[PDB]
Amino acid sequence: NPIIFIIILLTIMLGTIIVMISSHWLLVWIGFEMNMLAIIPIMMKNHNPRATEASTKYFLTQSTASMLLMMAVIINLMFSGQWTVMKLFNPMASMLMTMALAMKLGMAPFHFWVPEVTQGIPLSSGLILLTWQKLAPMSVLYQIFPSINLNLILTLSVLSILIGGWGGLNQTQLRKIMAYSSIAHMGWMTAVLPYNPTMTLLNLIIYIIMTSTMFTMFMANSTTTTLSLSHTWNKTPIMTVLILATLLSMGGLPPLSGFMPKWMIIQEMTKNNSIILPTFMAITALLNLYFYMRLTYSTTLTMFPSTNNMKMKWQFPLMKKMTFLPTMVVLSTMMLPLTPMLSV
Amino acid sequence: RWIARTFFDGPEKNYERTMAILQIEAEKAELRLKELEVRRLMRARGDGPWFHYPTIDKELIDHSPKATPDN
Amino acid sequence: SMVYMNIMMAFTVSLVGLLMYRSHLMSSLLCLEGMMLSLFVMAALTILNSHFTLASMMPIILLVFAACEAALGLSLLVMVSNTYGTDYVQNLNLLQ
Amino acid sequence: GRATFQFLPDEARSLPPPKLTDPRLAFVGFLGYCSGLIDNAIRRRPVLLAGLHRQLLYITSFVFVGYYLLKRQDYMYAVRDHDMFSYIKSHPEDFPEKDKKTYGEVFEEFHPV
Amino acid sequence: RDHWVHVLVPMGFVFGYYLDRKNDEKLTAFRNKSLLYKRELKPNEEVTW
Amino acid sequence: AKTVLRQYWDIPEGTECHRKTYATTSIGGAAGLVVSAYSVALKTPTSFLEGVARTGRYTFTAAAIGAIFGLTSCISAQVREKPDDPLNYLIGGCAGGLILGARTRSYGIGAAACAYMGLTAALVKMGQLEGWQVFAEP
Amino acid sequence: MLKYIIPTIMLMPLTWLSKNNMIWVNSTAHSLLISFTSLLLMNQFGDNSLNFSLLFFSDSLSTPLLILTMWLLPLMLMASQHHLSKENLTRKKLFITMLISLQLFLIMTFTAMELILFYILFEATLVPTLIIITRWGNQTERLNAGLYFLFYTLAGSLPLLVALIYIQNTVGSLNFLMLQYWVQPVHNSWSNVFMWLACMMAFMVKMPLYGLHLWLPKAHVEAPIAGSMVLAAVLLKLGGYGMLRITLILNPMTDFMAYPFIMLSLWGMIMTSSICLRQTDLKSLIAYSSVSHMALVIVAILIQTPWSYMGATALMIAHGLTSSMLFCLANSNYERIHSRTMILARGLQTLLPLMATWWLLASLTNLALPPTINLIGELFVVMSTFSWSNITIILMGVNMVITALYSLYMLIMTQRGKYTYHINNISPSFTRENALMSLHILPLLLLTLNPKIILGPL
Amino acid sequence: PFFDVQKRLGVDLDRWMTIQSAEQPHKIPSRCHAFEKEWIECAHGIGSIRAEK
Amino acid sequence: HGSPNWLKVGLTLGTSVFLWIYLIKQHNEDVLEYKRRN
Repeated sequence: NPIIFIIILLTIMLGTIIVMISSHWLLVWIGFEMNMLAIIPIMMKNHNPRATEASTKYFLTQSTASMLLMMAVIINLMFSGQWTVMKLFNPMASMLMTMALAMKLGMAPFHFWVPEVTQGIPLSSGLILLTWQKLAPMSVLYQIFPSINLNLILTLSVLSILIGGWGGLNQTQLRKIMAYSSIAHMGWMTAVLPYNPTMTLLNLIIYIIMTSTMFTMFMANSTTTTLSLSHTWNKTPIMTVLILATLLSMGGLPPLSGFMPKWMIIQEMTKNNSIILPTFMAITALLNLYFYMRLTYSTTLTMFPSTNNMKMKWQFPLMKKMTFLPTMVVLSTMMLPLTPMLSV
Repeated sequence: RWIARTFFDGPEKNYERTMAILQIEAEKAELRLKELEVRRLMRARGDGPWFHYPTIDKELIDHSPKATPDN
Repeated sequence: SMVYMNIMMAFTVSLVGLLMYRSHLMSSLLCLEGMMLSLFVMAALTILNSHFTLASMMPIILLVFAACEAALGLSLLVMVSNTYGTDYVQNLNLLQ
Repeated sequence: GRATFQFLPDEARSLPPPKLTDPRLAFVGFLGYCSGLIDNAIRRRPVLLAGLHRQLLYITSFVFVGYYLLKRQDYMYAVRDHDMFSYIKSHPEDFPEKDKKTYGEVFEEFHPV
Repeated sequence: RDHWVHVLVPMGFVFGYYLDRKNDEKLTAFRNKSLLYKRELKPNEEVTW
Repeated sequence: AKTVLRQYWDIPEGTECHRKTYATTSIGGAAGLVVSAYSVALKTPTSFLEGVARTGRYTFTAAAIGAIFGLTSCISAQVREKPDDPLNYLIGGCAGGLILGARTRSYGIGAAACAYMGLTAALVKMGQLEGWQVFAEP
Repeated sequence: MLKYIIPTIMLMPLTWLSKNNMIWVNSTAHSLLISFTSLLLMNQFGDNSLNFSLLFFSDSLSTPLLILTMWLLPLMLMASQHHLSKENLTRKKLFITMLISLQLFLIMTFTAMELILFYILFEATLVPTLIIITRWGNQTERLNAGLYFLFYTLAGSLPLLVALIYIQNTVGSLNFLMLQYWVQPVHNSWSNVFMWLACMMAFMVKMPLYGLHLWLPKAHVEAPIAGSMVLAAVLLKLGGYGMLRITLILNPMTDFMAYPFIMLSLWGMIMTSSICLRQTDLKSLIAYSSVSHMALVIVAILIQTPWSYMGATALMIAHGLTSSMLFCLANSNYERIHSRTMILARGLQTLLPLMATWWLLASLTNLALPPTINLIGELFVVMSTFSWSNITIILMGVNMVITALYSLYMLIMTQRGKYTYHINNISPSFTRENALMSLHILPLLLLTLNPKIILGPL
Repeated sequence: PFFDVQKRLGVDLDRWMTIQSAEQPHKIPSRCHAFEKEWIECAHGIGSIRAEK
Repeated sequence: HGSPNWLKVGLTLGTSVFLWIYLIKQHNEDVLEYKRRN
């Protein structure tokens, strides 16, 4: 078990390398085919039947998310037959390209693909592995880019933040609260992509870091919202300020660095005179903070820490590269004169 | 009489600083009116390498007399 | 040609309401491997007549992963029926 | 934009460079000075001016990284401006030589109150 | 010790004021103006830059 | 399709109120069809005459509001002074919303029906007037 | 500011670095030393303009405005020590640092040199003020008022980024207000109306209107410990001066649609004064007064043409000292009676005769005694809008008549008999209660000696 | 995104199973072999945005 | 007393000065490289 637990973990990133390093439609077929075969035993380890009744819902979704891709691949074999990763030379194929590929980056359609998976998994350790599946198909879209029907890609993005802004008003499961708002940032970096595909990854990098800090701060004891009442006066009061340092940043306020892509997202989006569409998104992003307020009101205000059981013992977790993470996640908004020069 | 020359100056520093930092502007607000001239309106020419997209590499073609004369 | 039109309707046995529904859940996964051979042949039409001679490995290496993907999800339905005895996709407890 | 898979090419030798003692290289690592204090503050140090080896090498991390990061950043605007001027220099019809007139021709609106 | 918590902190003012002349000494663009402010022949418009 | 909207802004211009709303009820007649699709698949299994969905009559609401959506224009765009104006096209928003006020009764739902539906109507002919584009390109 | 933010950021590694209860006497001691440095390098001459150093400071040339920003931090620490001393020392010092951090963004603000640095500093607040409402406030219904403290200012301010970058990519660059010499006119369209609309409406979120102002008697009603950040919230409301920066240029000629901002701020002016003569709260009593003659300044600006910029320069600081002083009166008489309801305070004027003088002169700044800094600017608002038309004196004059009752409605409540109660409320107005009550009129009438510095360009 | 490791270090992952006329192990051509050899020659230095025009 | 592990304490302090030495040896080279080239 502990030898191959690295080996299974090793081949996941081996999959997404082959997605990035190829000029061939059949290798990128294989690429996130073997990824979908490498995620399954991570879901299992304690062999609980709820984990099995979550992975199989995860399974046959991504099976079709594989198998629909190849149906697009044989069309531009019948249409000019070249296999370089380029324009698809058929709008009937590019339609079949994107809205199959959008399953693995789950949009406003394919609703319960995200929450029903992430809720019900006992492994709340991670399950940060669902950032890799946010990383691999974005590394195809940078190359599909100059042949899209241009209306389908923006329609899924306007709907993306519309449902994600609504989902967590009806929630206590902080996994589902973090399952939602993963639709939110995946609407923005699609909505840039017709206008300068560079600086899309700027939204991608900031989203990785502010989700990496979130579950590592959730790996103290908390899995339920009212369980985040009983740690300030029980586990550690130092965690209570630090969790307020991130939930307010990821809402996007300008003195923190969570606002930083949405600062730059308009400088690109206008100057190409699309005005009514960024205004509808930024006003929707107001609702992205009322998840966090009404959640930060619970942990930072000492809301009745009952159940007398005092932790006089020390803590030994594995906070691996943890304390160096919210130093570019708060105070980096002055520290990006050109993030669009090293990445772009 | 002994307040100015003990502390600060008049029209020898706060003038010609206005003439100084308003020459950092005409090379800033005018080069920002060249990006819109060039990036948004490049457009169908694609001369300057900003809209340069890869097509194919002709190095990997072959030229041998392959064994069918009419191909 | 008409040999491309059929088979192209034969690809539309991947009807999604008959791909995860209803119960006797093996009938769902049935047409998944049944969605294979509608792509093995349809590729092998165009590769064969237009004499490519190099992409012959492509439908062969297709069927390598086609059973290998099909090998995984069949195992999990045993693990469904390990604690239950029947598949019955109307089984639902873990909600969203 | 040619000669891909490079961190920074060998065409980047005409850089000043973006040297030390800028406030950014000061700032890159200034947060790292605050960062290692938090590493004490998580695991109940409780000292907050702790052992120097944990109090250091956060400083050594960002400072060498930040200087090695700024070298391509000034290069990237330079190569962005390196491409722009020739396309400005070419196509004289796409860059009109406008005539400047003084404030004797302009009859503006005119709207007083 | 010698109370660095005390008046050493307002001593940072001239530490800021010593840095406060570095911006002006690189703003040495124009001497030739017509607001007298002329820099005609004198060592008076040259000084205090 | 975009042939329907191409047949909307070109010919009538307030006039020809016989075929004005005949081109304008089709969008309203097609709009309830989309929500009827989810009302049988997301809402649970209905009676033995599917589609037999939960409240029903969604097309029966949608085709009526889309009928009066062009009708209140081509009446008022004919009778006031004969342009299409933001003040002129405002009137179609209020009473067209109150079918959703008449059905599913008022005082909490129909009271906002004239409220929100009117302001979003007047921006449309304002939108084509100043040269605005939602989905532009360089 | 060459080195003004530079000494005050060094005050921050001094709170938790220090000893025990010495932290109050140390923090006040350093703080007043910066106040001379503010006075010294500023107040220079002076003829269009003092571009200060570079791209981060234009020296607040036309309106000084910055002296008032720096009184308050060595003024509230003596006020907040009334009811704060019950917690851990590390938790109390955090409450000290966040208020000091509030000043540093506002030190760079009000000068700001630009517009793209303006908005990030225009939104750099609301982070420390919100935390003060959450922790160490008063009784419940805090959290909704914290949400109403958001979701208005952030709701209106977001189209400024829609507006400003639309200007930056169109005509030049908004880094320099002084490179705004070429300004194209703006005609009446259906696109340009919204261009002026987003340019203005965000500034109505902070200085209120008859609309959208329900949040303002929440933060002042449900408020921190004893008027602690409430004094800072006075400068937070008056600090929406940036309309003076922007609409002086950048579509000036759109006055055809000025009228519904003239009218709504005018009938709402006379109304919200009388909306509090039947109010039952002290901290709400000054709050609705702070709406009315703060809504006076808006018609002084949208109406252009100076003899209106003269008084409007002075009317920002008019209640800015006065309502700050009234909150100091309301922060007192609460450590002794632990409910803020005004009706329970019958039988005063006899137990505290020393502060009874301070009730008199404070409310004598609303009647305002025409040789002061209050009725020297309100006469110029008369001098402007009477040239507009002859009707405008009517609704504006009754505002000078309603607050005549509305101020003396509070003074007479102190005079009653036999007090029925109060074996507590013994304390005969200790040193902290009256020395902090000073230093408000003491610069105010001092500025009435030679009121030359309180004047715009103008 | 497309890092292109095979450009710097000079091995091909595949790059051969790409077009209709690359390798042909015993020099046996395809049916439309004669038009690949022309259509590649048209747009090689073209940056694909004017190639469709 | 004092109880470190006596292995890693000093490796951190020596690697830094090595990276301090590798810093300016890259820097004072490249400072001379701009003049030697341009």
